[PDB]
Parts: sequence; structure tokens; C-alpha cells
Amino acid sequence: VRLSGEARKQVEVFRQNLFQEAEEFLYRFLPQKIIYLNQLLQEDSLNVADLTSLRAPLDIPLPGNEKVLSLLALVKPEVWTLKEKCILVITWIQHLIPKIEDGNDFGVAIQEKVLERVNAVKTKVEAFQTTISKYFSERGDAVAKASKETHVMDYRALVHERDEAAYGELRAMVLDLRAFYAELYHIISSNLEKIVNPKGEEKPSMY
Amino acid sequence: VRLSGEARKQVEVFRQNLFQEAEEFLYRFLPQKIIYLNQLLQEDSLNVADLTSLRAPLDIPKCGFLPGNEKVLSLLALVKPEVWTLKEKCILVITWIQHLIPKIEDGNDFGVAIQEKVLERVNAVKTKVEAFQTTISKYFSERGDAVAKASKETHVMDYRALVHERDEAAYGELRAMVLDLRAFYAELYHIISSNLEKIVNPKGEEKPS
Amino acid sequence: YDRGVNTFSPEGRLFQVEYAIEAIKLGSTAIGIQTSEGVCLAVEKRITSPLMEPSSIEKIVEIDAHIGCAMSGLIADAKTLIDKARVETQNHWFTYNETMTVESVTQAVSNLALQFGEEDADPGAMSRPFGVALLFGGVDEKGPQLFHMDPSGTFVQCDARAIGSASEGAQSSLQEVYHKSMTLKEAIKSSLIILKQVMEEKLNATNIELATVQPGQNFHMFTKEELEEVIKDI
Amino acid sequence: MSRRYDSRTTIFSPEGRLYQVEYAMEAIGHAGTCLGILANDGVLLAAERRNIHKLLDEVFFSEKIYKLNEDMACSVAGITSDANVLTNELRLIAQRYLLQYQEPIPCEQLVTALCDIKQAYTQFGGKRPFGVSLLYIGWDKHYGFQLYQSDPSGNYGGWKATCIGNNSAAAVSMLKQDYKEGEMTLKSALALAIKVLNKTMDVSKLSAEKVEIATLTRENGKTVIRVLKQKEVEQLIKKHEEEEAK
Amino acid sequence: SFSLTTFSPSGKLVQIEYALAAVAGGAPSVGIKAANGVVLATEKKQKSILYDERSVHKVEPITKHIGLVYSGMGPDYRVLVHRARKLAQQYYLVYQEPIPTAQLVQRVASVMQEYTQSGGVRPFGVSLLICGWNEGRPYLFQSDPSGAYFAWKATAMGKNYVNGKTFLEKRYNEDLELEDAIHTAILTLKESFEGQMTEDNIEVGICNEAGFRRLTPTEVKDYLAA
Amino acid sequence: SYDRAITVFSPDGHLFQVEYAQEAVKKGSTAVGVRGKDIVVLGVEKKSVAKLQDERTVRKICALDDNVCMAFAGLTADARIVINRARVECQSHRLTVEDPVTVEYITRYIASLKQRYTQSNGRRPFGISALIVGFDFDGTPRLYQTDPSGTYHAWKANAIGRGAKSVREFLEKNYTDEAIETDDLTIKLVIKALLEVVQSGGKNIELAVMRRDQPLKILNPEEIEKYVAEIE
Amino acid sequence: LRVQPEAQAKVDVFREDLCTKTENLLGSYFPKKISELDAFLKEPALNEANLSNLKAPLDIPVPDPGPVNCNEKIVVLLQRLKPEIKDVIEQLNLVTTWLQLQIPRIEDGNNFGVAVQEKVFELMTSLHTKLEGFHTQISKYFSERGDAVTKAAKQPHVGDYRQLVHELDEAEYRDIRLMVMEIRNAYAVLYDIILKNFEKLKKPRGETKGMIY
Amino acid sequence: LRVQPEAQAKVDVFREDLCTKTENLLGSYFPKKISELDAFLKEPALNEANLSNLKAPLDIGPVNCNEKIVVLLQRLKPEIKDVIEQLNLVTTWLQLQIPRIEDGNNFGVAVQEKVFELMTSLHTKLEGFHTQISKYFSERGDAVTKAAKQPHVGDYRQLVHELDEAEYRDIRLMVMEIRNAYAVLYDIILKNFEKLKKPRGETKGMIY
Amino acid sequence: FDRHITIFSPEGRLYQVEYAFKAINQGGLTSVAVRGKDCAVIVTQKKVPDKLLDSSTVTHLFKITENIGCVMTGMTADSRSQVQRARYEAANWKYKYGYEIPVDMLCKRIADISQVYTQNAEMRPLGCCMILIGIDEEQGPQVYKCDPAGYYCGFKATAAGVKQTESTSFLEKKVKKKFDWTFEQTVETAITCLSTVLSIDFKPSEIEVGVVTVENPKFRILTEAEIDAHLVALAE
Repeated sequence: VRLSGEARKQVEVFRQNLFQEAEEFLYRFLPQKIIYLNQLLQEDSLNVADLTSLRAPLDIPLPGNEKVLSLLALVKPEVWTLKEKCILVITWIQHLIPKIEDGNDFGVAIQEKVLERVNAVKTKVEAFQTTISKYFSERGDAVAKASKETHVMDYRALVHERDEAAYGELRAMVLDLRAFYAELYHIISSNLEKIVNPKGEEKPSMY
Repeated sequence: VRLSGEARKQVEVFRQNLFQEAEEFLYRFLPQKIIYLNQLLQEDSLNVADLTSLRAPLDIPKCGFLPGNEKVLSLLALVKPEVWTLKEKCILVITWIQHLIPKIEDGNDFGVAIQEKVLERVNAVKTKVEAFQTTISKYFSERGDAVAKASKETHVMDYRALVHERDEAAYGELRAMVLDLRAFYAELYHIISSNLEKIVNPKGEEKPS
Repeated sequence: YDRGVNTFSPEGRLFQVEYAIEAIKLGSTAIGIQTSEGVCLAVEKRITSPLMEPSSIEKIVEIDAHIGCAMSGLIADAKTLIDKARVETQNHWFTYNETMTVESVTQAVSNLALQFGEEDADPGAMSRPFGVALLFGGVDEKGPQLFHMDPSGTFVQCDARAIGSASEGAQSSLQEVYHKSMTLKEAIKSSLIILKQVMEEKLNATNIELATVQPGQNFHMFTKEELEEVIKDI
Repeated sequence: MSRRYDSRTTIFSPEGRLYQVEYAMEAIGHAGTCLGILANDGVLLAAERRNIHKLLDEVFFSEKIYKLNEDMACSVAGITSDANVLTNELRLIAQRYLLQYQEPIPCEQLVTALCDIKQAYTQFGGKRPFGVSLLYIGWDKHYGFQLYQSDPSGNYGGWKATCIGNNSAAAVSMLKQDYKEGEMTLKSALALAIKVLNKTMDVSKLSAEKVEIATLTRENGKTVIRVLKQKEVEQLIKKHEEEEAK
Repeated sequence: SFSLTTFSPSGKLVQIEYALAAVAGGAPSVGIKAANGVVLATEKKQKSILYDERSVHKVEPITKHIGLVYSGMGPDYRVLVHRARKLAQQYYLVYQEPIPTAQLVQRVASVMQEYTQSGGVRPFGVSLLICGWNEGRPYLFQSDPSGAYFAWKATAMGKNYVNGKTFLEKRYNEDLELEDAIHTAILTLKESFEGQMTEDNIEVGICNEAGFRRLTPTEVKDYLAA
Repeated sequence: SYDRAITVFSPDGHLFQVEYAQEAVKKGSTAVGVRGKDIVVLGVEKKSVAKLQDERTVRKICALDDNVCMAFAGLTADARIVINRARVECQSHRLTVEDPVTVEYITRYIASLKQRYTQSNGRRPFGISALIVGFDFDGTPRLYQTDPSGTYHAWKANAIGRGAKSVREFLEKNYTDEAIETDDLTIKLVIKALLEVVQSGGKNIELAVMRRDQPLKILNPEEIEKYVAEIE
Repeated sequence: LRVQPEAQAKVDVFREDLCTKTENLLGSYFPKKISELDAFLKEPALNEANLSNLKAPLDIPVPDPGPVNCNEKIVVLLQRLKPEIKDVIEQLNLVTTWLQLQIPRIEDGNNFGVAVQEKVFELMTSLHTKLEGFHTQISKYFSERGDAVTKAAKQPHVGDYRQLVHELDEAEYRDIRLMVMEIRNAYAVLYDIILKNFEKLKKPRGETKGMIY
Repeated sequence: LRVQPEAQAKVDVFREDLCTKTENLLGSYFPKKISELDAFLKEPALNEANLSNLKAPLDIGPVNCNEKIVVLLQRLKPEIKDVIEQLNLVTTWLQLQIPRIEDGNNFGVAVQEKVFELMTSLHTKLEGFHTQISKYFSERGDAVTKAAKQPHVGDYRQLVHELDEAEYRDIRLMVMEIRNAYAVLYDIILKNFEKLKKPRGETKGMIY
Repeated sequence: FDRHITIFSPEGRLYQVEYAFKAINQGGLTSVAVRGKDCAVIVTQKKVPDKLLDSSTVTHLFKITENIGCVMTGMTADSRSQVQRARYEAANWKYKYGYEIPVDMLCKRIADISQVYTQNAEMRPLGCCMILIGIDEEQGPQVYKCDPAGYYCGFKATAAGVKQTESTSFLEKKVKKKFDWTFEQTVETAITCLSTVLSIDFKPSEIEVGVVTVENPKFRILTEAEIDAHLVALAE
């Protein structure tokens, strides 16, 4: 290749040290965060289906609801942290991609199928993050339009509908979030042998 | 999985009720609704040839109450229940065919492919029925916002000229929908009746093994 | 690969044989000459390296004293056909005690070329057509005769026919220069002019090979004597 | 007929290799781990048994170890069905040799005779190739003690020590390190097989039943071949049992 | 005229891999080698009561001292009966002696090897259990569609062989009488086969010093006392 | 039996099967050979084994007869069939004609086989390219190269296998009348021809020589190192 | 990756937890909620013959030469339906997670058992698309009705404004009867999808097998 | 067409310039540039654990946002533009290395196209990163304006505090996306380079 | 791929052989046969599409040998092929072993011929099932049915065709009662079977009835005049 002989060995930081750093997250970080979200799922505030108990009082001819923000304080770091770990898995697969060849590419197809499912999980948590910012935008615009509404009790009462739906969706997010930690490790650990060594690197001359 | 005896009965009663409903769908519901809309098409209510007299011109101003079209509003009382009914019945047909899916095998699956083609043809009808629900809510949103817009604008009259077109476009669509709904009843009849052999019994179970 | 050898095209052509005639466009440029005083054949050796000996490679070989040869495209395909062509040529004299006419030479080669096939035959049969364009000249009691043959297997009496990569513009150029009674020495002139123009390399005694046949003089392979003379007498 | 289903083994890949032959070498790697050693006092052969169950019997002399002729033997790793085809053809070639020259066939001649038959199906015929890899041991009048390894492509070569089947990269690496060229003989080097077979087997506590060992040595002008006693191989393993402590 | 068996990218044989998949989808079959004899038990399941049981038997003798059973495609087993019987007679011509079990199954499996190689012929969809008695040594062998024959003290195959092997990990002991081994094989098929257990459905045969002898339904009824 | 065409044409006219055959030729080890003045010398690189293989079966320089020897570069599989059946022709030619074999006579019958294997039904073109070299009558040496396609050429200096074009560049540049002057300079040229494609190979070079009336002689590893000792 | 006897068991127990829940869903939870949604649809509130019964009275006098509210019945019917929607979506994702935990290593041999799991997965995502949309549709019916009521009181002239308010009342009412029938059927549909193939869904390839090929 | 040893060679020089850059980028620029983003992500400003302090309080003129977060946006923006430039240089270089179109020996051409298609994912994402940053300005500017329009709703102040964290969260994501944009791309080029820069050709058949 | 030629399916099935089983079923003719104590009877559907067709020119009852009858159900193209091939065997049996071929070996040899069609991929299975009858001096009446797959077994009561499912059920109902076996009363059972399934009451020319007895080992075809006697007069 006649490339410069300096800094060439600096790739071993990301190809090994960072490569092994992503390994420690699969069998250690991910299972420990599953038990952590279990403590979040055991919270009794997620099991309340009563509208009046969930929604905060609102006086309009502006009181908000801070109980959902306390849930968002738990949901936002957890959903957003797993995205980085999924991004690290994407790069973790990139280092394991063998050089271009015709035969023995079945191991490459495994890496393509696993990484495609990681992008699917990355999209699901990304749609969750967009929705997280939508709770304040929709509720803020709901009470804003309802602030001008006086004779209409219909739209003013329907503002609390997204307040109740926020509790059911965030519970569905954390429940689906907890599965994403287990599904990420389950898919990788199964094919781990063929993912790390997609071709067992065995070539005989004979000819 | 494990389950109790009541679990099978709750499903079995659903299997029996949905089967008897699907049987009354093909040989009762469909032949009744085909001639039902055919009588409505021949009825002078939907048979009006003159679309210019069906329009409801409104004044352009204690402002006087501006009603909608008496003809369109009265004919939607016939159209709207038929749109909701066919959508509800197709769902029972889509679901009942899904229960007829045999245990999935990796070969001799063409019996399943027949049911897949039937579901796609019913899904195409269900999509057009949902488009009819939009058309019903379209005339009320288009005529409503425009007439007040034609009311607040006294300089531009031709807004009402489009309102006159909403009356003709609706009656054209009101008759076109029930004409398509009757066609949908006829399409669901010929597709299910001719394919009834492979829909109910997709697999003969002749396997000697 | 998703097609057969004998499969007909919607335009009435063979997939196999069409690519045969399409394959010969990559061969070496060679031209035959038929004159009233004899037959002349020239061929470009197309040597890819000085270490490769141009004398060992021969695209013109002697079947009978009258008949010469020509080669283009894949060389070994021609060698396979010339082998049996020399066997049946001596089988002629072994029976009739006479030299085989130029026409009977191509008739034996046309039969061997038409036998191409795969199924319903023995393993000792040629499966695919040859990528060679054949030129068979010679002089007999009937006089000088030059025939042209392509992968199809036909043979037609012609004054001059161009083969190889340059056969497109050469065959039209051979038409213009060659006419009427033009003889051997006058044929070598226009031959080496058109060949040197179309090929990349300049004319040299070792870059091409030339041989002629006359009524009184049998097939004579030109050595360094005759080759170095005709290139400077061009 | 139906050229649609014709795989055409004779077709070369765009990389310039054979489809079936490349997949044949992988199928051999899934088989059991088998090794061999060429020493001064004779040839050494040891083979693991991947089949492990309480109902196994193996009434024969050995599973993966066979006897070609008086002066030669063989091992096998690969498809177990096509091994009996090659074993019979080796016995046919060796005996047809005894007809003409009335002498035992040399080691190199019998090996190259079957390899021509192995690759003859890869050259033509349309029949699938063989997925069997064979090890060869024995003694001949000239070259003496010999050890040979074969490949499914028909290629082969001489070897002082080698390994076939599973754990090929690990065993051969462990073989070379302690291998003593023309030095360590049957007695001593027999402890290496047990040492290697214990490392190649992922399950600890190497059992004498899970492995098989056979040797061939010519003594007093007569070739002697035998399958080692499992009771003694246990004591031969009892050596390795006390090796990590002392 | 071309062999359709090719090497998978993982090295497995695809045609033979699905050959055993057809064997596992057939009727269960078991066998036990204990004491002076070897027992083979199969389950014959008809499609109705309108089919004669005694007309066609799954247990068939090869020679005096050898017999075979099968689980898999029925017609594929009839080809092996003609080729195994004819091979044993060609043996008796040369050596004028009864054929040993090891020699028979070798060249019989070679027929399986030929049709997994020669073109235009599919591999066999059957797997056979080999029972033989020679020179005082009981011989129980198991053959597969690929042609690989092994040696087993006891074995299970066909359907529910996993639970059948589990029973052989316990119910099968050493120094076991042949008569007790027959009832032991019945306890093995007790869980597998359901419905009405009769003497006609089960088909059992044995081989001992007196040679291979097939058992009659009347004798089996006495052996069903358990 | 198995009867169908294997090698077929293409829309551009080139042969898919044959080009992949010559590709496997280049994938093999690098072998070289030259035609000396009074002798002939062959050589081929050895992939470095680690303390295992025996050099008896690994040797890629063979001899078809006392007059003619050969070397090969490519798949080792198809090489042994050609060597065997060519030696049969060498004895068959002496059986048919009392006169000894001719290098040009034996060479053409070899490459003619590969031509038959290409156009025969069900057969396959070989992945080998062999260098046929020997002595003709009066002692005139001849060096010929085969082709999987069935053609054969004549070469004064030749290189086959991996990097055959790379060594050929060294040949055409450094081949002069100074080359193959004497038995020593002929051998040293073969060594230097193997020094371009060698990466830290060293002693892996094995050589062979045939001297006049004598049959092919293998240079001992120490005799090889004697000529290899001089580089700079 | 390192072997953890605990951290790895956290995923295994999580899989075994979904196995026990799935058996409770198919056997108990699903048949119980089918009968509840059946009586909820057959309820006289949703059994109303004429759609004009649930038209919400709104007094907005047109100028002749104000109090505005919603329909109390529709809100309660939607208040009862939303918990069943949140329950069917969360449990469907648990069943979807359970099947993905049953997916073995990716190999060509006997991969058609996984292909059955792929078809079952596509059928659950088709249900997930419909069920998640119904949760969004009701959220849309809130904004569409609340805005139409505002526009009706904004321009008390055109009769289509006060009519569109009553039409959305009829629309949401029939929409409730559809969505209840969907979830009630989705229990039995997913029940029939799993139970028929449960032999090959729980066991994609055999159990433990192989001949040492 | 004819041959122009001057004007046509200026195109070959433009290719030899990109070929000289490509080897200089792989051996020098890329290994250093990839490492610069590592220390950029390890910066304590991007490692901040508690985002409650970075929430910008709104006074409800006295209107402003968090300046520290804007500086974090001003630090990441050049790194987003740096990879877009390097992405276009490699995309152009891959197109100029495409040989002539032929039916046979086209496998290497498909290999060059396979690596070329891996760049398309980066063309879209890198433009969506900068567009998303500019979209945050309008979202946070309108949220304060809507709060300044109707002085009632307090959720807009919480919406700005959410968008204050929403930016910082996406910054740490984009920094990892930018670093992976160099690192993965640098590995893909090395995985297909050495003997596969000219996959086929320069080999031929000894004869024709 | 596996659904076209004969190769092992991933589930262990053979689709080329199973599509043949639907090809016998595709013929549109239902055949039944019952093995009695002293006799074996065959009753099949005799269809005459047009009046221009002739009776004796189209028949489903063929004679392999004098003592063995044969009935065929399927596409007639494969029907005549096996019968000629069977006569090349049954006759060859006498040239070698010197006696009338038994029904056991006749079904074994015909199966082996059909087994090669499944094993050899060059050929195809045949689209007609074969039911062979006869009598031996030991087991008495013999009734076998050979599928194109090559399997055959002794059947007390067998059936084939579209109504085979409904035909087998009624054949079970008669045997479940331990129906007394006599010659002509069994002929009714085979005729009443097809009569109750289709609910028609066929005409004498619409059925084809073969018979074989202990007293007459030579195969015979029941006269259509005698068919009319036992249809109308005895429906009871």
C-alpha cells in the first residue's frame, strides 16, 4: 500500500480497546440496566388507570402536571443511553467485517441481518425521543389554545386526555425499553461465534 | 401453552358465531344489500338527472341562517350507514378467513396463497370504504368553511360558484359511492362464492405419511 | 447459464455460433491472395514478447504440396482441424494416388466443422465451435484456388478474403488494390502495405510470415532470405 | 436433462477455485480431531471419538483407524460413508500391485494411486467429489517409516507430524512447539498425543474410551501393527494425570 | 444423469440432511442387544381397520441368522431387501458359508453410497437396524440414509427417539435377559404409541443361537403382560 | 454417463471457463525455467513449511524422461495426471519408434490433451501450466510452455505461477547474451529470477539441472546455498 | 464475551418470565378480555340503533332578525376503551419480544421453522400497526372534535358547522364499535396464529440433534 | 475522439491529485483526525452528568438562552462540515476509479459499487445533523415567543428546558456519529484497498 | 425447486409423488373394492361422455393373467402403460419359474418398476393407482392396491377416487357390523357404497363390476344384463 508508517498502529485503540470496551457493555451493563428498569416498572404510579388521579388540576376561564416530568426524569436518561450502546454495537460489527470475498460470505450476511435489526431498534428509540419532546409541545399548545377557550368545555377537558395518555405511553416505552436491552444481547450472544469470526480464516493452498 | 376448558369455549363460541355470520354474510347479507342499493339508485332520490336544480345557493351578506343542501344532507342518511356497515362486515370477513389459515407448512402452501389473494382483494375494498368516510366528512368541511369565507368576503363572489360545484360534485360522488358500494357487494360475492372451495378447505389433508 | 447451445433466437440465429463469429474479431489479422500465377497467403505472428520465439509459432503449415493454411483467434483450435485435414489428405493419395484438390480439402474440413454437438454423441466429439477463421489456398491442374471459411463451416472460392481484427477495413481495402491479372510479386506489395497499415507493429521479417504456391513451384515457406527481400521491396 | 438443477462442479469460481472442494474442506473440520506422528522407532496414530454415549459399543478393532495392508494402515476424518469407498479402493490397488511384482507396495505409490481416483471425479463425470481426508502410515523397503496426509482435492504430501479434523489450528500449533524432529520416539512421543488430545478436547478429564491409539512398527524383519490396550492407555493417561502436579 | 447432492456452505449434505428428517417423521423403532439375543420392536400403524395386518410385515428376514427392520419410506425398503438377499447368496457361492453381520452391512451400505454418488438417483429415505448372530456374538447395528453404520448396545429411532433414548439411559442395564429386554422395549414404546395397544399393531422379532425368528401375534399377546 | 458442454462462449466472445482456469494458474506458486547454452535449469519457489513436510512429495520439478524434464505451477491436482500420461507417451514413442523422444514431439501431445479436455463433453480444463524442457538430438536444448487452453509456445527464459508477469519484466530487461552463458550463470539467473517474488523466503529456493547426456540432477540444499550466497 | 452466571440469567429468567406470561395471556388473559369486550360492544351504550341518539346538544343560536360541552357518553366509552388499548399494545409487545427471544442462531439448515416465526412476527407487526394507530386515532378524534366545536361557535351562521359537530359524534361512536371489535378479534387472531404453529414456534429446529455429520 | 496531450492530461492530473490525496489521507490525515474526535468526546463539557443546571430560566427584553450549549453547538458544527468535505473527496475518487463497462470480470466493479453505496448513508445523515441543529433554533425561539405571546402557559418554559437537554443529548449522539463517520469509513477503505484497487485486469490470458 | 422434480423436502415429503396422488384423484372417477370370504369384487365408475363412444372400446377392468384381474383409476395414459408392462412380467414369470404368478410377487414387481420412477430423477411416477386381485391356494382371495409411490398392502376393503374419503367411511360401517361375507351380497356392498355416496342410483352401463371366486379362479367381468338384475330388483 506504501502508506505512511506513522500513526498506523493508532487504530488499535478503536479496533481493540474500544472494541473490548463495547464487549464489557453487552454482558455486564445491559443486564444490570434491566434490573434497574425493573425498579422503575415496580413503581405504583404506572399502574393507576384512573383519569382524575393521573391528571393534575387545571384552572382556565396555568397549572401543569409535574408528576409526568418526574417520570420523564427517569425515562429520558435510560432511553437515550441505550441508543449510544446500540451505536457502539453498530461500530462493534464494523470492526468485525472481513475483507471482500465471494465464498464464505454467510458470516457477512449474519452481520448484515443483526445490524439491520440494530438500526430498527435505533429507529424505535429515536421515535421515542421525538415523542418525549412532543409531550411538552402538544400539552403546551393544548392549554394555550384552551386558555382562549371559555364557553367550550369540550376542548378544555380533552387537554387532560394527552395527560393520561402520557402515563400509558411512557410505561409502554420503559416496558419496550427493558426488552430492547435483552433483545440486543440475545441476538448478539447467539451468533457471537460467527459474528466475531465470520470466516474462520482458513485458506489452503494445495494448488 | 396451557389453558382451561372455558378458554376453548370462549374461542369456540366465537368460531361458531363468526362462521354462522360469515355464512349469513354471503347468502343473506350480500344478496340483500346488492338489490338494496340497486333500488336506491333507481329511486328518484338518487336518480335525479338534473344536477343544476339540486344545488342550494346561499345569500352573501341578525344574519340569516344558511342551511346546507337539503338533497345532499338527506341522501347522506342513506350513504353513511352503508359505508359503516360494509366496513364492519369486511372486517368480519377478513378475520374469518384468517381463522381458516391451516397450520403453516413450508410446502404445498398454494392453498394459503389463495386465501392471501382473497384478503388482498377485500383489503382493497376496505381501503376504498375508508376513503368514502373521508368523502362524507369532506363535504361538510368544504361547504362549511367556504360559505362563511364567502360570507365574510363580499368582494369575491365566485366562492359560492365553487359552493355550487360542491353540490354537484357531492351528488356525483354520493351516487358514485353507493354505485361502488353495490359493486363492492357484487365483487365480494363473486370472489368468495367462486373461491369458497379453497377458502374453507385450503388443504385436503390427503398426505399418506 | 440459463441458455442452451442450440437455442434459436427470436431473429433466427444461434446464441453459440453467433458469438463464435463474434469471437474471431480478437484474432490476428491475416489476408489470403489468389492470383492468376499462383496463390499467396500472409499472416501476422503477433508476438507478445521477445522471449517468445516467432519461428516456433507457425500459423501457416503445409498439408499437401499444393495446399497451405492460415490461423486466427485461438491457435490450438486450428491445430486440431489441420491434424485431421492432413490425415484425410494422405488418405486421398493412399487410395487414388493423386494430390487432393483444394475443393476436396475444404469439403473434409467443412464436414469436421459441421459435426459440432454435445448430447447424443461420443465424448470424442467437439462440443463448441472453433474461434478460427480459415483460409485455404492452393494451386493444381485446375489452377490457383483460394477459399474462405468461418466458424459456420462454409467454403467459397474468392480472390482475397481478410480475417482477424482488421478484417473489417482490410477486406474492403483488398477489393480496391487487387484486380485483373495481378501476379505474385505485385500481390506481396499491396499485401504488406495494407497489413503494415492496420497492425500496430511495423513490418518485419520476424513479425509476419509469408508463403506462396505456384503451378511449377509447390508450397515454399519463405525463409529469412525471401522474407527480408519482400519487406524492403515493398 | 433439467440443467436448471445441475450444479456443475467443474465450473470455476470468479476467484479461480472450486465450489464443492472449498466446502469439502469445511465439512472435514466439523469431524473429530485426529493426529499422527512420524518417529524414529515407527509411526504413531491417535484419534478422538466425537461420538460419546452410554449405548455405544464399537465391536470392531477401531472406529477411525483402519488397516490398509500388512505394511500400511490409515486413519480418517470426514464423511464416514465415502471413507469405506476409498478404503476398498486402496485395498484393491495394493493387491493388484502384488500380482505383477509379487512385492509389498511402497508407501508413496499407494497414496498417489488413489489421489488420481479422488480428483478424477473433480475433473469430469459430474459426480460429487469426496469429502474424506485420510492419514497414511506404514513402512516400505526404501523410504522406511512414512507419514502422509491427503486432501479432498486430491493434493497430498509428506508430514513428520500433523493433525486433521476439528481443532486443526490449535493442535498443529501445539504439535510443532514440542515436536522433536527425528528424536522423540514411540514411547516418549506417545505421551504427546495424550497431552494434545486432552487440549484439543474441550471437555476436561480425557477418557481412554473417548480416544483410540494404534501403532505400527517393523521388528525382526516383520511388520507388527496393533491397537494399544485401553487399560494401558489409561495408565498412559495416568502419566499425564500426574504431570501437572510434578 | 447428474447427482443432485452438493456440499452446503456449512459443509453439510443437504439431500441427506432431509433424508433423515423423513426418517424421524415415520413410525418409532427401537432395539436392544442383551444376553444371547437381540430384539427389534416396530410399530405398524394402518389408516383404518379395513387393511390386513398379516399381509405385509415390517420385520423381514435376510438370512437364517440375520434380519432387518426399518422406519421411513416403505417402498425404499423393498429395494434393499432384494439387494441384501441377493448379496448374501453371492456370498454363499464364493465362501460356502453363512454371511457374517459385519460383512453384510458393509456392502449393503455401499448400495446407499452408490446412489448418493451416481447421478440421476436420489438418496434413500430409510434407516435400518441390523440384527445378526454369528459365532456366539450378538450383533446390533444401526444404518442411516447416508450409509454410515455404527454399533449400539441399544438404540431408538423414528418418532420420539429422544424420549426413547432417555428410557435406554435408565431402563437398559447390563446382564439383562432377552425376555426382560423385550418387555423393556415395550415400556420404551409405551409413552410414544398412544390409543389402543394390541398385538397386531406392534411387531417384534428376535435372533439368537437358534437363528432369527419372527414372533407371531399370539406369542406377542403373551409378551404384552408387561 | 454425464454428457453436456462445459465451456461455452460469451456475448463478448471470451471464454468464462478458460479465463478462470488461467486465473488458478497464477494463484499457484511461482515456477521459473530457462534454456541454457549446453544445459537446462528449472526452479520453483517453496511455500515455507514449519518443521513438518517431507520434500519427496512436495518437489514440483519432475522428469518425463532422460532427455526431457518438466516443472509446473498451478493446482497440484491436475499436474500429476499430465506427468503420468506424458511419461506413458515417452515410453510409447520409444515403443513405436526405436529413436528416442523429441521435446517438441512430447510437448504437443501434452498440450493437445488440455485442448481435448476443453472441447470434450463433461471434461474440465486444467488449472496448470507446465514448462516442458529437455534436450533434442545433437544436444540442442528446447524449452516449451503449455497452456490450459491447449496451445504451446517456445521460450528462451520463462516464468510461471504467481507474479509470472513480474518476473517476466525482470527477464526481458535482464535477459541478454550475458544470460545463460555458462552453467553457473544459468543457475544464478534462475535464483535471481526467484528473488523478486520472494518475501523473507531465503533458503526456500530449490533448483535442478540436466547436463548433456546425463539425466535431471537435483542440486543439494548446500549446493543451492553456494550459488545463493552471492547476491550483492 | 465473558460468562456471567447471574447477568446472563437475568435475560434467561426474563425469557422464562415471558414464557409464563404468554401461557397466561393465551390461556387466561385473552379469553377473558374477549368476553368483556363482547359485552362492552353489546352494551346498550354501543347498541344504540340510531346514530342521532348520541348527538351532543349544543346551543349556539344563529343570529335571528352560550354553553358548549362534549358528549358525556362518548367520553366515558372512550375512557373505558383506552385501558384496553394500552393493555393490548403492551402485551402484544411482550409476545413479540417472547418470539424474538425464541429465535435461534442464523443457519440455513431447518431455517423454515424460523421462517414460520418470521410470518408470525409480520402478523404481530400488522396488529401492532393497527393497535397503535387506534390509540392515535382516538387522540386525533379529540383534536378534530375540539377544533370543530370551536369553529362551530366561532361562525354561528353556516348550518354545516353545528352539523359537523354532530357528525364527529356519530363518527367517534361508530369508531368505538369498530376498535372494540378489532381488539376483541385480535385476541383470538393472535391466539390462533400462535397455537397452530406453537409446535414449530417454540421449537424452530428440533430440540437437540445432529448425527456428527 | 482525438488525443490532446495537454488539456486531456490536466484531467489525469486531477485524478492523480486525488490519488495522491487519498494515500496521504489514509496514512496521515485520517488516523490523526479520528483521534482528535476521541479527545473531543472525552471533553468534560460533553461529559456533563446533570442537565438540570443547563436549563435556561426564562424571564416572563430579558430573553436569552444558554450560551454554554450554543458554544457546544459552535464546536460540533465545524466537525460536521469537515466530514462532509472528506466524504465528497472519497465519493469523487471512487467514481474516477471505475473501469470500462464489460460483462465479464465485472465482480470487482460491483465491489467498488458496494463500497460506494455505503457512502450514501453518510450523505443523508450528515446533512440531517446540521439541519436538525438549525431546527432547534426555531423550536426554542418560537417556544419563548409563544410564552411571550400568551403570558399564561408555563409548559413552554419547560419545553425550552427540554429542548436545552434535547440539543445536548443529540450533540453527544452526533459526536459519536461524526467519529464513526471517519472511523468506519477509514476501516472500509482499508478493507477494500490493496489488491482490490485494481481487482481485475493486468492479468489477461497469455493467448487469445 | 423441491416442488417440481423428486427430491427430499425439508419436511421429509416428496411433492412430485404427492402431486401424483392428486393426479389419480384428478381423474374424476371413484373406485371401490371389497375382499369377501369366498370372493373378491371390484366396482368402479364407468363414464361415457358422448353417445358416439362405445362400451367395449373403453373399459377399466384389465386382465394381467387368467387368474388375476386388474382395475385402474387415473389418467388413462398411465393406465395402459402399466398393464402391458405387467403382462411382460407375469408372462416372464412362467417362462422362468413355470407357474401362474402369485398376487404377492406381481404387486412386488410392479412396485419395483414404480419405485425406480421415484428413485431415478430422469423418469416420473405414473398417474394411475393399481388394484390387483386374485386367489391363491393358501390365503384364498387376495386384494392389494399399489400406489405410484410403490407401496402396497393387503386391504380388506379398499377405495380410490374423489369419494375415497366418503367411500372408506361406508366400507367401515359395513365391516363394523361384522357383515356376513357371501358372493353376491358383497357385490351389493361395493355397489351400494358408490350408490349412497353420490346419491344417484346409477344405470347398469354407468358402472363396471369385476368378480373372482374360489370356484372360478379365472377373472370374470359381470354382465351388464346381470348388473341390471341386482340393481333394480335388489336394492334392498
